[PDB]
Amino acid sequence: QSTVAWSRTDWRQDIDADIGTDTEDIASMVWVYEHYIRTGVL
Amino acid sequence: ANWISVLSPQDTPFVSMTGKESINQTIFSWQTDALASVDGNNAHVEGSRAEDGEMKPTVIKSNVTQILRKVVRVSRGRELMYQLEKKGKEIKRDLEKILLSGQARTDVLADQYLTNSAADPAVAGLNDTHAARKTGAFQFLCAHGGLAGGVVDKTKNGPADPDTGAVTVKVAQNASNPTTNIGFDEADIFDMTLQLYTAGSEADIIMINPAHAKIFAGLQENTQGSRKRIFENTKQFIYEVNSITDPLGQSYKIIVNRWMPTDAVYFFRSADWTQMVLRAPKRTELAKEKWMIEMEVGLRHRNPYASGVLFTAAGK
Amino acid sequence: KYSEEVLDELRVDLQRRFNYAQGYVDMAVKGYAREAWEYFYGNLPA
Repeated sequence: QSTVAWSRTDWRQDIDADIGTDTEDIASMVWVYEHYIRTGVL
Repeated sequence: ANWISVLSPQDTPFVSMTGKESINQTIFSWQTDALASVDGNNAHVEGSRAEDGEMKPTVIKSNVTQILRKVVRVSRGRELMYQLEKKGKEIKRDLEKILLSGQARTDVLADQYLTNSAADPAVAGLNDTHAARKTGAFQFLCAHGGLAGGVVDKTKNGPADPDTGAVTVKVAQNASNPTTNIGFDEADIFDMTLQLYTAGSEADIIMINPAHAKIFAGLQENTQGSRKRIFENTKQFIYEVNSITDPLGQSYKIIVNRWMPTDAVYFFRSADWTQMVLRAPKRTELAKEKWMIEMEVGLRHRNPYASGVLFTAAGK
Repeated sequence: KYSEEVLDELRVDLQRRFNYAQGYVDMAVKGYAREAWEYFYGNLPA
């Protein structure tokens, strides 16, 4: 859905494709999850 | 709902573990056979009187590259890009399945690849003499000992290298069962490690079909009572093995790949294998509304007696 | 001290990247730009 809505904002881009970056290359972009949470984990 | 579900099994460890290297010809070649033997005694009586040396120079090995089409035919919204990516994944899976098969390169040329004089003289003017380029597979380059026409024979061990006696391709012999169960012996991979150490491969990776991991899993246990797990108030039941060390001190990391033939196991190594490519995947169309892909690729192997293969069956 | 193997790997990576970039950019931009230029002079409607 996060990719569908984006690739449908236009009809040119496809975020889930390979622009040419090698997977082992350190600069290879990867999806990370950032979160802000109010909770007593303690 | 505005999405689709796709399993997309895309392990592909081998392709990322072997890298790649571009070439400038549909047929590449390297040359490496071995070092000279030991000959044992080399005493002398103060005189050479040689015979022009016993160099016996290296042998020249080559391989061929094949073609993959995976045509696209249009007669989800824009289904074009979807089917294109799907076919791309499918061709990648097909490559991973082929490069690990037992194919053997077959073409009109066997050892005189050049034949610049002839080179199929009856080709121009009619252009319909098209033969089928078939590349060399994994089991073919790993010091094989035969081939059933176009496939490597899975019941014949390989020859020995003159440098040091080593048989890097052997027919497994599970001496534990009376030839009923199709599984690795407890000491059949260690024999491969011994042979590789004698030949000096330095491999440290082993690909395996999930239809055989149960063997290594149970290997950590036994019935005689000399090997058993323990759990000291532990809320875990780890049942897995991902590392082996033969008595020779050679480590070996295990990895699983579903695209291998069930009746075989492979001993890979990063640098010893390289993926040669000539034509990159291009989205295009034929001559003067379809789409298509065309990927020219070939397989290269540094030295046959480096990597190892082992067939699983019962002798008969 | 640049190795030739490094340069070959770089050539391969760059070739595949250019292939992907072309395969994308073509249908992303040029397929529309050609017909837009044709409409510029009114040559597309036959």
